[PDB]
Amino acid sequence: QLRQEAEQLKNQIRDARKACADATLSQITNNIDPVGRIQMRTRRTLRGHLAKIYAMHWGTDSRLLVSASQDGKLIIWDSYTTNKVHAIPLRSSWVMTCAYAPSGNYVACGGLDNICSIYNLKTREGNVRVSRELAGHTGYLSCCRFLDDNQIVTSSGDTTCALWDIETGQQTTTFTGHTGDVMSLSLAPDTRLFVSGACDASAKLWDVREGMCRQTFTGHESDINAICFFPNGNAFATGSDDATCRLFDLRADQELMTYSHDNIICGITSVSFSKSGRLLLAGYDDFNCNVWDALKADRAGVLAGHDNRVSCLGVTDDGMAVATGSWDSFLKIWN
Amino acid sequence: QRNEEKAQREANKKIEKQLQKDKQVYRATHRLLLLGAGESGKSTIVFETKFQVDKVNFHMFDVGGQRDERRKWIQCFNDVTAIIFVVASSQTNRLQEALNLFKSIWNNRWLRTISVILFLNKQDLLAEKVLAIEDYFPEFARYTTPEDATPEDPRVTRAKYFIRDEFLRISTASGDGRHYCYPHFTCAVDTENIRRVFNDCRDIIQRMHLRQYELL
Amino acid sequence: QARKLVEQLKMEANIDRIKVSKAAADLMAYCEAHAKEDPLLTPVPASENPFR
Amino acid sequence: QVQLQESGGGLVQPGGSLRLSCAASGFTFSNYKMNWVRQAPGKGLEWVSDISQSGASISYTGSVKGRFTISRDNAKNTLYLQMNSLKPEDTAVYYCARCPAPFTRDCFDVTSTTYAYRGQGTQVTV
Amino acid sequence: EVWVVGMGIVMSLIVLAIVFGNVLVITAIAKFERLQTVTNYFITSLAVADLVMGLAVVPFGAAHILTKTWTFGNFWCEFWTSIDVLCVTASIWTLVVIAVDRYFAITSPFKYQSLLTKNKARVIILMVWIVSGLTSFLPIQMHWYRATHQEAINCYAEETCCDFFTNQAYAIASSIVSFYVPLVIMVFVYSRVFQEAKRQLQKIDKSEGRFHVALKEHKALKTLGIIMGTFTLAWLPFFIVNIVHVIQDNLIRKEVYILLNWIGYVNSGFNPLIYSRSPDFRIAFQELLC
Ligand SMILES: CC(C)(C)NC[C@H](O)c1ccc(O)c(CO)c1
Repeated sequence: QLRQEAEQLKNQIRDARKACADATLSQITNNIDPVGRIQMRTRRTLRGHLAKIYAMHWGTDSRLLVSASQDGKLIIWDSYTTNKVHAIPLRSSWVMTCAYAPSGNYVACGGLDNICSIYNLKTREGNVRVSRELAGHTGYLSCCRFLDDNQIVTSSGDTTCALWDIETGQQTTTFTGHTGDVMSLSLAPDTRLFVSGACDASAKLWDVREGMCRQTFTGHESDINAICFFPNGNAFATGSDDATCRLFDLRADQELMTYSHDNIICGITSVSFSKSGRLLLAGYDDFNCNVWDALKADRAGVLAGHDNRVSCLGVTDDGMAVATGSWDSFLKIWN
Repeated sequence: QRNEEKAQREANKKIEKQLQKDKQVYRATHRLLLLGAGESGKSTIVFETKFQVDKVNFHMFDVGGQRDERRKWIQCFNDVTAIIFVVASSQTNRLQEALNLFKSIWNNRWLRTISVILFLNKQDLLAEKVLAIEDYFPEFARYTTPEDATPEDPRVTRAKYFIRDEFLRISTASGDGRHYCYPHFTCAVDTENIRRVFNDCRDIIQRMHLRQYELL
Repeated sequence: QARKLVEQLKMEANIDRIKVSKAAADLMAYCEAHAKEDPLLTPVPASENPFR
Repeated sequence: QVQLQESGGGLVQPGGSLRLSCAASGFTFSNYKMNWVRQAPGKGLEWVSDISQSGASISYTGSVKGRFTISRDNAKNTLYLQMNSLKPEDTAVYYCARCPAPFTRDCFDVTSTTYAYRGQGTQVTV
Repeated sequence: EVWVVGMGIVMSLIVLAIVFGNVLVITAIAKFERLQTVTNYFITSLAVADLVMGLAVVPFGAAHILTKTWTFGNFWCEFWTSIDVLCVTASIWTLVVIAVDRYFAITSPFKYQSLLTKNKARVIILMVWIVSGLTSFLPIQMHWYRATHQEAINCYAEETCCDFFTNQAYAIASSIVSFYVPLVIMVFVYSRVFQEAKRQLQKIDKSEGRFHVALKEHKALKTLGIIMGTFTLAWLPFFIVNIVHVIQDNLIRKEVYILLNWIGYVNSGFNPLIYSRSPDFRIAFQELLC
């Protein structure tokens, strides 16, 4: 009768969420100043890649950015003068994640080879070389995020996230219980919790130190492709394969707002927030990115310069730019 | 500060002389999926398998590490030139499970330009599996080969040719000329299987160019 | 595996939640205080903009 | 929270009739293509039939052609499989799967296990 | 009067059909770089060889006809004659390098992406306009075309007329390089490309076919009959009465020689309609307008 009592437990959380549900924020934020139409023009355009670009991560210096494409190249750009600082070749041609270290010294990438590699780029001996590869996953890697210069969390396609250690190559903790390809992850500002969306329409809050699960959010109806995090640490947004972004608050354990329109039939592939958390940038499959307001769902601005898809998107730590990589091998920096 | 910008463009143009050298070796190698298996029916003769026919580099990749669900990693093979779809001809209705995988590759939003090369393997064990199949497909008893010829037995020829026309009903229903299917039969005589992909990938580039020039 | 799902559901049910009005006003006030330091919401002039 | 709850089934005589119904809550029913997947004891999962998101296209496994049929009712969100002329080789657990994405022509459907959008399955035996 | 006012409208409408159709290819190729392919580098070289012909040859040819008096002297007629042969020869030789581009892309498809870079196309465009410059600005400005004896000496540089009296060594050789050698290559090329679309369409209707798929043989011949057809029909009636005008005179009028030279001028108005039928070009045209 373990499944029979689970319906009593699942209906216990459902009616408890109606106890805290008093008014949606669309009725609360009805007395705020709207932002209106914004216009982002393409400032720079980094043209150095030969295949589809699957991930970029902006460095914490707000100057450099790493991008990864599926021809076996990891190019560290310089977003002010469009100069290629480095151009690393990879062992596997199919990569779908990349990450810049918050000290600037390291860079990471993984893909269909089930291996997170680490490349040390601030070396005084020679050129860039692979530091240590992390092979413990039985599925493709989807997202990589550095905690410090010694710890990294990697989500994979074998339903399990994993906190690693760069020294000795061993997994410190592990996170199980998604039942779906974990497609992305994010990180907290204080770096003690992290969320992870997967292919079972369920984002899931975790714990780095304890290695346990805190909460589980279920409001989507298809596979979750991207996730981000609100800058204060109290909420996160989540885009899925059904043209809907939903803002979940992790202190009321339910949704706040749903960002959708009538004439959008594509899916989200990238979600990020601004610096003040007022604009929500979302990349789509019909080649253009929309700029949703976070409080109202007013659909402020549309930026369109791409050709084949929009696969990745990022906002700098000072909020001065937005770079959208795409499947036509061109990064474009918007401002 | 002035010497820092001179050191920046010196490191820039050194990279540009390597990216343009790597571009001409990237556009000279043809990538290939292999969505069958490494079952040595068409695998030991030909993840990275690299061969070379007529001084052309081919890049065949058998993806095996992924577990069951392919709806997220198969869309990273949309810049490929062809998908090789090795499938055994001869329980639990293993043929219809491949008939629905081919129907899903053909109708994807991203693999709707890739042209499948279909290998109908396990051919030498089909003659033993036909003389004892027809209950799984009731239209097999009412079907006859119209005009094709040049195969042993007439019962095993009609049984083999029924499987090939089962795939072409899907391949000729929503193609619109952007991609075709290239069915073949092979069984352990796979010395003439490496050139069979070479002659088929040559026709994929030619029909790609002729349709761009509005000649097909 | 069947009993390993109901054990998780008891941990996610015994938590103290806040009101949605308290959760939204905590979210709305964060975009009110930091709105002056947002280069995308407020289009800053081209002298202090290192892309134009 | 998505839900695919099936009903019907039971122990009948070989040659009778059955009607399974699948009530779906949690998603818009009108814009997904639905499926019926059975699993025989000892065998893996095996696809049976499907239906498009409006009722136009309807396909079957050839081994169940003529006997079975499949219908939708997009106003009450229920998926039906009317079964006639059963057989001792038809005893299986019948799941009610669906497409992973809306407005989508293809589907990458049922696996070894752990497909995210599926029901518990009602036992059907003869 | 019907002959003066009638020619003044129907010939100025030719100018407005060349300078508009060939600008719409330039402002759609160079604008957004989603269709700046190496193949489109050959097409934009055709649309500047047609544009300089459209606003510096045809509108000055209309002023020469209707006034019937060359009012620009001698320092500009020797330049206008040189810019006419330069624009015609480089336009025809651009249609060859598009044809040999289509020949190597289909015959040997495995040595086309790895052999034709974006910077190996700028070499051949410079080789077209130099070969077209070795027959236009060299033999005219340095007077290597003879402008033969006293039937044409007094009508060479006196005043009021500057015709095209060429000798037997220039009117034959510059007609071969401009038209006849491009005609031999463009027939041999498009008779091999037709024998590949006929070979592939037999293999399509052998493996497939009986699934309701010679019906598309009319598709591979309607397009190859208006690429190779309008080039021949517009220019070959001029280069026959140009190579026979130097063999036996007093057979060709002073009106049919001019009129058959304006059938070649409207060939540069059909080139924005023939080589720009791509679906990427079709969206790019209606995006720039409406
Ligand atoms: C006669 C005139 C008005 C100069 N037009 C010349 C005509 O366009 C032309 C073009 C290219 C040629 O090669 C020739 C004869 O060589 C003639």
